[PDB]
Amino acid sequence: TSVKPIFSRDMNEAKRRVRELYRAWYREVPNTVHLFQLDISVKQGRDKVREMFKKNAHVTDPRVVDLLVIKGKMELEETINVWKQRTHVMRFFHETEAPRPKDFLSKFYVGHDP
Amino acid sequence: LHHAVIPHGKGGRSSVSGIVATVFGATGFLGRYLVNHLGRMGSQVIVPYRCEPYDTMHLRPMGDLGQIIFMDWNGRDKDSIRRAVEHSNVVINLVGREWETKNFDFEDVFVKIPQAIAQVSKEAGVEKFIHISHLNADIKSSSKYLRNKAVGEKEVRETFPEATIIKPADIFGREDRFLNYFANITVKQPVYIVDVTKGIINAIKDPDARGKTFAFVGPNRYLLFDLVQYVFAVAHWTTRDKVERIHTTDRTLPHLPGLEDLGVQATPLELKAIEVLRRHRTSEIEDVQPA
Amino acid sequence: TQLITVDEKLDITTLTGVPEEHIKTRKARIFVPARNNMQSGVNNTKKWKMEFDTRERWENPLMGWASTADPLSNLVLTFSTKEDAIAFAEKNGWSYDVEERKVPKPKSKSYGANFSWNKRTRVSTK
Amino acid sequence: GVRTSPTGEKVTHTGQVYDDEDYRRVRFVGRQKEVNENFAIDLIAEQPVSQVGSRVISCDGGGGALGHPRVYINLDKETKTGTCGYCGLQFRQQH
Amino acid sequence: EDNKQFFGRHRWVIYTTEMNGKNTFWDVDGSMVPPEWHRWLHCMTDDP
Amino acid sequence: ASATRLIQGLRNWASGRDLQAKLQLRYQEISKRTQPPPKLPVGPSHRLSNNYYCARDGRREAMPPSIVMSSSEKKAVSPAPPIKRWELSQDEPYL
Amino acid sequence: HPGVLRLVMELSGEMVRKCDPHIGLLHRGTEKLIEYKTYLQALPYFDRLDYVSMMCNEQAYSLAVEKLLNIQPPPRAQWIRVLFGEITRLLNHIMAVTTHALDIGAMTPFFWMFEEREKMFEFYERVSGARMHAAYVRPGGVHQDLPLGLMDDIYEFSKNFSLRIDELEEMLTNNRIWRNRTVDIGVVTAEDALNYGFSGVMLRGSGIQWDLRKTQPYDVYDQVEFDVPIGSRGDCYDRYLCRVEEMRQSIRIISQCLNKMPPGEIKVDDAKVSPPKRAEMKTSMESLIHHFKLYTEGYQVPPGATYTAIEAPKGEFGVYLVSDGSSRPYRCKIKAPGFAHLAGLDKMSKGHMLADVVAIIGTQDIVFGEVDR
Amino acid sequence: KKTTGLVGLAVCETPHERLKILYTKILDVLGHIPKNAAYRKYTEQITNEKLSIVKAEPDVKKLEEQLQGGQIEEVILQAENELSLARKMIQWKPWEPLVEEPPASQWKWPI
Amino acid sequence: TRPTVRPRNDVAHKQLSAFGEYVAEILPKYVQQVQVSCFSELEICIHPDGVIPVLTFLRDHSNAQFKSLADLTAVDIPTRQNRFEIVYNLLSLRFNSRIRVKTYTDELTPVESSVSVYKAANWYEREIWDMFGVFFANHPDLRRILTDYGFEGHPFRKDFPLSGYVELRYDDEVKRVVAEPVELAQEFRKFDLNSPWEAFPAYRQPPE
Amino acid sequence: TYKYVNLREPSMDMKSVTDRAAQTLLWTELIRGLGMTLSYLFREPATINYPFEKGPLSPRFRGEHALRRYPSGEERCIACKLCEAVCPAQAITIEAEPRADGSRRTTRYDIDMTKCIYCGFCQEACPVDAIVEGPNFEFSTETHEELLYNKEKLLNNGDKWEAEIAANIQADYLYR
Ligand SMILES: NC(=O)C1=CN([C@@H]2O[C@H](COP(=O)(O)OP(=O)(O)OC[C@H]3O[C@@H](n4cnc5c(N)ncnc54)[C@H](OP(=O)(O)O)[C@@H]3O)[C@@H](O)[C@H]2O)C=CC1
Ligand code: SF4
Ligand code: SF4
Ligand SMILES: [Zn+2]
Repeated sequence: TSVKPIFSRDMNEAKRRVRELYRAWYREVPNTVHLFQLDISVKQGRDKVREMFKKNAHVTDPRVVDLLVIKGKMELEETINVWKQRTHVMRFFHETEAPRPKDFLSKFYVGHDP
Repeated sequence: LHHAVIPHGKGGRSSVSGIVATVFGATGFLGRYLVNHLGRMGSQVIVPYRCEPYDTMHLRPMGDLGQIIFMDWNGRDKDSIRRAVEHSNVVINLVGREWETKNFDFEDVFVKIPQAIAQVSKEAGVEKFIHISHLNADIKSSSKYLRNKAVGEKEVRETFPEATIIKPADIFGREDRFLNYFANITVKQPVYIVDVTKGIINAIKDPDARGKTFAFVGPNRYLLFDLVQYVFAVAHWTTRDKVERIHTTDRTLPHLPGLEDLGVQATPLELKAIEVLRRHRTSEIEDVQPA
Repeated sequence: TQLITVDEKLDITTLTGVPEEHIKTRKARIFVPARNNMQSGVNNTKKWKMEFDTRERWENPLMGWASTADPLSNLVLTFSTKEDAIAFAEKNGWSYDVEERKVPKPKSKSYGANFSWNKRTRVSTK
Repeated sequence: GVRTSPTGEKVTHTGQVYDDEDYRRVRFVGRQKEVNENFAIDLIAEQPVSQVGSRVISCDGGGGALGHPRVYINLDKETKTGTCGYCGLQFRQQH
Repeated sequence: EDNKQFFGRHRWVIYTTEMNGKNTFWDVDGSMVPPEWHRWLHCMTDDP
Repeated sequence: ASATRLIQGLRNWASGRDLQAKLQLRYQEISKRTQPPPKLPVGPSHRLSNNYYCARDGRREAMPPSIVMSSSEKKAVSPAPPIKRWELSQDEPYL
Repeated sequence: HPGVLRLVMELSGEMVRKCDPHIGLLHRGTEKLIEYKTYLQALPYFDRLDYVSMMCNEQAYSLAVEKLLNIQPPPRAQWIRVLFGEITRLLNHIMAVTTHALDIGAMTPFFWMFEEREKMFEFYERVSGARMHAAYVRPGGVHQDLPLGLMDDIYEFSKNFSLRIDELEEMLTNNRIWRNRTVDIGVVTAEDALNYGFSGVMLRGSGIQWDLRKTQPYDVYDQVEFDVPIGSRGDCYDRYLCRVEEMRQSIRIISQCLNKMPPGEIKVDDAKVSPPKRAEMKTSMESLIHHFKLYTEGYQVPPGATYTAIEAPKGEFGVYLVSDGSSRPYRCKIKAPGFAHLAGLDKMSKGHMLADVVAIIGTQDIVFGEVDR
Repeated sequence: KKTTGLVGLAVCETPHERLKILYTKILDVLGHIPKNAAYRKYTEQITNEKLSIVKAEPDVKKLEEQLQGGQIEEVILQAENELSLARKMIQWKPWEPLVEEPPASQWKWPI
Repeated sequence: TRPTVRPRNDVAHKQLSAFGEYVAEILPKYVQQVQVSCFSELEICIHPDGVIPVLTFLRDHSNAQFKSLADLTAVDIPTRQNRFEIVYNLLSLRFNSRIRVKTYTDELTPVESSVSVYKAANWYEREIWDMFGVFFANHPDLRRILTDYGFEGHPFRKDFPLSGYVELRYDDEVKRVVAEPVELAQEFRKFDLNSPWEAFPAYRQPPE
Repeated sequence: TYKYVNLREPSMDMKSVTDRAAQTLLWTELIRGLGMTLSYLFREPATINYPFEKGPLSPRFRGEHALRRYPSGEERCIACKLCEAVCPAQAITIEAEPRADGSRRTTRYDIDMTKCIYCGFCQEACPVDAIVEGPNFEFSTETHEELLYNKEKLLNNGDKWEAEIAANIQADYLYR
């Protein structure tokens, strides 16, 4: 069996496209966070961006990484335009605690959380 | 004990937490944000308002469907207070105005009100009676406000002595008094509102921290004039009794713990001032840090 | 036409976007639903259904409703085999429990054999 | 037609009334627990027990194609007399 | 009930004052009416 | 009605479709309610003595769809014969 | 407010470059909610996806289920369904005209014809009782037939409304300024009208002859006689005038439908599809069992896919049903003429200015209930 | 004739030679395709029968009422579209045998 | 069998049967099934390669016009290795006949910009991509229609529940609209109305 | 049959062109529209005073969600759960204990007036005609607490009138 590939041939062009996409999100953050007038340092925004790239690092397929390139590309386009408002850009973060540490005992006090 | 005081599941928005808070006043600033943290906890706020229905309307959908409840009260009677605290778990006392009126002044509110409500709360069987006070409110001179709150501390220690006396610093938030006083025109440590109210809700839901009075500390503690420099660097009712209150006393009290002993992380002035200082037109972050 | 791929495991679990608590915390269960034994009708057999484990249900303190913090606690997926059940369950990336299709016992019972001469198979009433 | 709780307020037709260790009393502050003032259990023994001289009789609910559908009930006992499950009203046979 | 104007202006209630300790000379409500006249007034029947 | 003759002439003059006749403020055209009680007809059922349900076996006629495939000639027909071009309607054509 | 939509236009000024109609604002999850519900319990979803066609969507869903389920409904059911279909067509065209007017300015004809629309809501009140969402068309013929003292009232309405629509054409319709506002804009090449998926009143306006009522009579439409108007240019003036003469033909269809009405039967006589009537329910046994488990369990539907459509006054309102052999529809999907018309917005407004763009949105009956699916 | 009904379709004045040169180019471009498929047979049959209907008919109205798929110039448009598919169907190999089957447990419905 | 039963008309069944046999002969390459249902609409089940030659043929060819495009949904079923179904729907303006072109796909195999051959398919393609995630290759412009922007998860899938995972409200701490894990007030009491005994014996699948 | 619009040109007769030019230069048909709207000025207005004249209805209007009872009898509901089984928005919540005297009954019968879409599927489905849509539409509730009905609210709502629903069921035991 075989698969029609989407964009890439192996993991290498996938890594190249995601690299370039991360460059694009890097040049996307400061101008837009001035334009929408949020409350977050450029360091914090960029570091949670590269945290989001750290979230999906273990993916071992060219197809899924190409599809994430499509995802990040669409999200980057509709944030570089002025469509996605202050609500959604702040919705990328978590300003609703959710402080829950991964202590077994702290999850045991207020329970049924295995 | 009886059921439904046990919590269930997660917290907030029909995720039932286990406390029932009878909150006094709260139509102003700090009680409103504390109601917001209790609705974020998903609790039952019993609030008496003595006002027009419109202001409690604008704070109304903060809590969930029917978890809030509104009722009348006054600073003179007692039957309305007892009807308020019929079935209460805990109660917090936050009432007090920075200016004198015709019928009510600084005296007999801080001298009358916590006596009577602490009396009927001690009668009706509450726990964790949390009374607020200003930071460094003593019998020091030129401050009727500070000496009345100090007498109030003495009275809350007097009747129902197992009460949590708290003393937060000069708060700044979204609707600050003195910052907006600066918008229309000696170290000092101000502390942001969510640090204070997170400390309050953590001290009300983390028992063994009860009966011992607590104090809040601003994590800068520098000069008033450098703060005026910073706020006008970022920003491009005037009775001088207030200005004696903000010039008079600014010190630490190490006789009792603070923030990091409670389970609450501080936030400095600069980031929150970037948050609240809008209104440039229709950044010069100095922070000289005096001690 | 004989292009790229090599047979690896599938990684749709990064594509669904649900958070990690519901990625890894819950466990599926794959089974044919048992015949609703107050009836005896076997049409409700013959489909390999997927369900999830459960969590709490508390009283709504205002009306006495069953309220819960469980988005995925109203799932069932109807299948026709077991291999595709396991393939989809790991394709979306979660652990799982597989059970048995316990068929009925093959019997051969008859009227005259219920009406024998010496044997104890004797209904004594009809 | 209500009883009185140990709290003092109105109980319902179902004995669901609160305690002093509750707080939905404190959500009933200033607004009425609207109780039914006409209980149905009390309004069954008030009815005249019809004593039909037949054996197995019908019940409708008083009106053709209104009320419940028909039900045909037996009247053979003489100590646990007839009762329709729908009509909720008694029956005997009295020659 | 008039028999001169058009439909929907056949019938009208005129409310009175002080009917449940209320002083309702002003601010009349909907459903101050008893139910039989509520049947009459919506023209669910042509009969009083 | 309830209007004088001068404004009656104005309502007839300013738009010449005779407002006095058909004016959408109906006075006694409104039907009397409380109709005498009707009966209702039943069509091809409730006729006894024959009416087998397997005769009018409507639902179970769901045959599975008939398939052609997995994997000299007077042909190349369309799915239907060509649709006839329409007609100029005689009730005021154009033109 | 100038429906409710996001419009993102890009322009050289008092003019254009290109725009993006962003919709999704009124998204409700209707297909998913139908994927968990049964047939009867989700018929109101079809009644209120579009909300103007309060009976035509009912008729389309019911013919989808009847087409799947091998049931030919009785004649009096068909005639009552056709009568209410033409009435709802009348209400839909009159809303399209009046909200086009209230969009353009033009205050008073809106209120004249909303007096008319209040009267027809009153007829729906007498028939079902609901103000607007008279669901009322159960799959398998129309339940709860029309009561005594109605048809002559519809007859009186028909006379008075023919007068009022003549008066509406007196008001609008060859006015100097309305012609001056909208003739020049919105031309649609008929070949591009076929390929861009324009359907309904667009095919009326641009050229080619098409009408589902004349081509595939899915009901007793074949036994009534009318003539559909066609537009001569792509100018939405022609489109408007085509809507008006379709209203006048709707009056003709209602006239013949009151002429030739049979007093046959309300519903089907198949208790395994429709519930029994209440008398036989409360008397006999099988009627009660069919009632009870018909409302709970839901009648089984044989598996298979089907597609159907009617000429809703927007256009080819289509529904695609997918049914596992079950009591639930497995998946349904909607072909929305409003969605397809909204797709071709750039090609209606590539060389014209923004006020006329709003006039182009208004000249096609968008509601953004049906445009969402 | 005067100003036909469809908007974008301007009128024609030369039906005859236009349809003749279009159908001769149809037969040539189909002449590129071998008779290895039956596609050549079907398209050749329908095109030559249509053209031979046209040839021995000189009229206009009888040419419309006889030749189906009316009215007039829509036939010309549709023929130009068929020549477009003829050019596009030198390529794409419709006559070749099948691409590989599915896993074949599929197309029975009731899952 | 005559009254209150939707009658068949097998002349149309035979005509569409002959047309389906015609289609299977003239395009031998990509045909697996040409089925005719008893209510007489054509269904053609298609390998996902020659979809663009099929559409460029069946838009044209002067024996079957089919200019009219309608619904497209890739109706999601599990249990198959190819989960999703692109269901094109077509009607001829000249002929009054409805065909359905159903090609299969799985969660990663695309189609190849069918918008260039049917201009109506643009927001249809963007819709199916947004609601399901079925990527459509070489399409000019893909964006998100009929979802929120910050929302993700491709909600028409079966794995997505009836409710969601995010839920909005207005908090007064930072004075804005924020999201939360969804917290119901009622259960959505799910019913199992799958009562046995086989109301349709015509469709009995065989066991092992 | 097709009866299409606008296949006609303004003919170039001199009287035709001077009448169209008089329409242009003298605004004539505009003034005809003025005369039309003045003809609707002098009409009698088709309004109704609301708080003294309520609008017309039908006997088959769908209203209030009351529970009924028997003629001087028990609760006509049985807790047979059909109304939840067909309630599309699932606003019906039923929990059914049997009472003391052996007969089957309820505990809790709740409607969410927030959720109810007012179809009367429960009206078409209640096997004894207990829950019946009322006549009137006047809730106008200041709170989101009050719009969750309980059994005693529904029974008091049924106590607030019967003779209305008596006339409606007498008008609708024949069709439905
Ligand atoms: N520097 C400071 O002033 C600081 C003060 N605090 C404390 O915060 C608490 C809340 O104050 P804040 O949020 O700033 O704003 P407010 O002054 O508005 O809050 C006080 C509340 O009590 C009510 N109240 C005041 N006087 C009376 C009276 N005589 N009778 C009845 N009710 C009365 C107020 O008015 P109404 O009833 O009309 O709603 C209001 O609801 C105060 O108790 C204050 O001591 C905390 C930190 C710093
Ligand atoms: S359908 Fe009627 S009798 Fe049955 S539970 Fe509902 S209200 Fe009660
Ligand atoms: S009217 Fe409809 S939504 Fe309301 S309770 Fe009855 S069935 Fe449910
Ligand atoms: Zn009975």
